[PDB]
Amino acid sequence: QSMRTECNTARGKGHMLIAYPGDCSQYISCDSNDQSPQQCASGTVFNSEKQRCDFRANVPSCKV
Repeated sequence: QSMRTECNTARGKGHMLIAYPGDCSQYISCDSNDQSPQQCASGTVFNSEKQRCDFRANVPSCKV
């Protein structure tokens, strides 16, 4: 309608696209072939160094 290509210098506010949710993690189910049951309970009784860090590629970080 009316040429408004002059005072269009206020078009620099397109940095508000952080609304993206966190429901895009449906690819962490590779455990089927990436089973990483990190349950190394290596706790030498001569150096109490229990490295039991449950890191199962199918379970949430359960470091023990």
